[PDB]
Amino acid sequence: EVQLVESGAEVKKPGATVKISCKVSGYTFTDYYMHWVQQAPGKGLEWMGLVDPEDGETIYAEKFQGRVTITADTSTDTAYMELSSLRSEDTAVYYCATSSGPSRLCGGGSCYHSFDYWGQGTLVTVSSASTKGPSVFPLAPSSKSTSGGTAALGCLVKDYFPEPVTVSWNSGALTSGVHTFPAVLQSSGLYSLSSVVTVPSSSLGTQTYICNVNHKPSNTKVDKKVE
Amino acid sequence: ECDIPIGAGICASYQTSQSIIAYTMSLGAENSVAYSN
Amino acid sequence: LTQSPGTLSLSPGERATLSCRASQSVSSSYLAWYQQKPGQAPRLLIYGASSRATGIPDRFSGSGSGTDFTLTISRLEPEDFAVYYCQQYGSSPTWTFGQGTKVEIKRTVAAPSVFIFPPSDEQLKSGTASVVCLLNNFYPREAKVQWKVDNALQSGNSQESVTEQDSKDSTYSLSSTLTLSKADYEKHKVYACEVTHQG
Repeated sequence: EVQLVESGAEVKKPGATVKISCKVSGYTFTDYYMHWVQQAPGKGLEWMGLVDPEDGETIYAEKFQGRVTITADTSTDTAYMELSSLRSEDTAVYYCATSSGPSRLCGGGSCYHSFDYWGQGTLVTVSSASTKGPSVFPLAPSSKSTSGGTAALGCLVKDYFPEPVTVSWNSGALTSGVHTFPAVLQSSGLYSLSSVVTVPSSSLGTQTYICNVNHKPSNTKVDKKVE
Repeated sequence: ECDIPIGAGICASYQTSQSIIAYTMSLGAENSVAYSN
Repeated sequence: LTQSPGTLSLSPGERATLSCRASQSVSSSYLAWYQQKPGQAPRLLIYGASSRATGIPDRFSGSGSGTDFTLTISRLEPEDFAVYYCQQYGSSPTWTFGQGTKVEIKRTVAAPSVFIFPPSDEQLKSGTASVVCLLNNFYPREAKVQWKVDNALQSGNSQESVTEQDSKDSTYSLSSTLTLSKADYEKHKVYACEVTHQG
C-alpha cells in the first residue's frame, strides 16, 4: 500500500560527499515527515534527521549535524539526504522512513510518530580501495587431499572491491551440501569470503568440484577446480 | 507468604516480566520434628 | 536506551519477555517495538507502549510504567528469530532506538564438527598462504578457535575469524582464516587448529 523507494548503492573514498534518494508512492507526500536512519553491519538502528516536504524545515541528531543535510522535492515526490566529509565508519545502510501517519494508512489511525514505513535501505561503502576482481584458491583438508577429506572441499575468495561477489558450484548444477561463510572486509581495504561442498566424491556430481565465482563490478569470471 | 490479603486463604502479590499473581497463602515451611522416645 | 537481555534464546512455544529501560530523558506513551530479519528494513510491532500495529499477531504484548517497560512474546515461532528493537521519543526533538536484542531462540544443542586446511599450490605460487579452520553443526555459538604450528600462531596480526552463520541444520557454523606469507609455509613443518565449545 505505502511505498518508499530509494536509490541504488554507492561506493566512495574518505573525505568525499554522497547523495541518497527516497521516492514516495501510495500516499500524499506533503502530509508526512520523512526521516533518515543509519545502520552499520551488525550494529543497531540510528536516527540521523528528518524533513517536512510541505515547506523544507528539517531536524537532525546533533551527532550527525553538519556532516548530514536533508532536502525534499514535491515535483518528483522525493526526499533526499546528503552525507559530506565521509569516513570508513560511514560504511553502512542508510534507510529512509516515515515516522508518520496523518492517517496511519493500512496500519492504524493515531501515529505516535513511531516509524511506521521504511525504504529498502541504500548501502554506502567507504574505503581507500578501488575496483578490483577476486583471487580464488582451492581448499582440501589435511596434508594433501584425501578420500574422506573430499567431504569438505572449498575455496577462499580474496581481495575484491567493491561488492558484490557471487558464487555457485559445478557450473550452477551442484547445490547439495553447498555452504558459504560470511564475507569480511580485509585491512587491505578489499573484501574476502570462503565456501565449501560438505559432501564426498561418492557420486559423479562430486568426483570433482568447481568454485564458479563472478565479481559484478569488475565483470571478472573464475571457474576454479578443487582436488 | 501472604503479601496482599484477598480472603478465604487467597493472597495476591507483584512477582515473576513481573505480574500480579494470586495464590493460596503458605502458613510456613513444613517440619516433621525428629521425635523418638 | 537500555534493552535486555542482550540476546533472548528460550524455546519456541513458551512465553519470553524483552525489557526496554531509560533515564527520565523520555516520555511514557511514545515507546514502540520493531522486528528486523537479516538485511531487511525494520517492521513496526508495537506502538503507544502497548498497542499492536494492524496485521501483527495477538500473541505479542507490550506493557510498562515510568521508565521500566517490556514486550512479552508468547507462543513463540521460528519466524520470531530476528533482532528486536525498542525505540522511544526523546520528549520533543529526537528519536532514540534500543540495542537490538537478538531473539536467538532455542534450535538444538551440539558441539562442532571440524575440518583443517593447509596452504595450496595456486595460493603459494601466487606468493601467498592462508590456512583455514572450519566449524559447523553446533549450537549455541559457544565457539573458541586457536591456531598452532604446532605450538602457537594465534598471536599473528593477520589471523581472522568471521561472525557465525545459522543454517537449515538448526545449528551455527563459522570459519577462521590465518593469512600468511609463502615463506611461512616454507618455515613451519606442520599447521594445526584447536577448538573449545559448550563452555
